[PDB]
Amino acid sequence: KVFGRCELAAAMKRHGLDNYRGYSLGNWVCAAKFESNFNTQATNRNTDGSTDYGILQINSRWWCNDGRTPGSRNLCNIPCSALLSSDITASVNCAKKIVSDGNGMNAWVAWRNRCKGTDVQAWIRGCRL
Ligand SMILES: [Cl-]
Ligand SMILES: [Cl-]
Ligand SMILES: [Cl-]
Ligand SMILES: [Cl-]
Ligand SMILES: [Cl-]
Ligand SMILES: [Cl-]
Ligand code: NA
Ligand code: NA
Ligand SMILES: [Ru+3]
Repeated sequence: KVFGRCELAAAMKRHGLDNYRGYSLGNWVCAAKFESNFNTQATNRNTDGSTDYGILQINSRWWCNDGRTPGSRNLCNIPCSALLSSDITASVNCAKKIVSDGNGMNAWVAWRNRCKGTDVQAWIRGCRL
């Protein structure tokens, strides 16, 4: 599923990301924009052999099991395929664990490079929610 901007904002709010760990809704929408272009089916292989999955590009090195990332962990206790669903529940629940690990949203390189420090409220401007 490719979400619209306001559609994803509303879904993320419903799923409890608004101000989760102190990160306003626009931070999460901005991260999803640049990680996946709002496409739940996005996948990208990393040089080390791990793969990033879903709207928030969650990495099989640590967070999910894909059966092909030797020596990795599965800290969200989910198959990586669950992160590709049209329903964002699995991605949101795993993202909540990631953002709570100590480094906040800096875990998402696209967030650090393209959202951090910017007017992220623009990502939710005009949305009904
Ligand atoms: Cl509720
Ligand atoms: Cl990630
Ligand atoms: Cl594996
Ligand atoms: Cl933080
Ligand atoms: Cl950086
Ligand atoms: Cl800027
Ligand atoms: Na893994
Ligand atoms: Na990134
Ligand atoms: Ru939902």
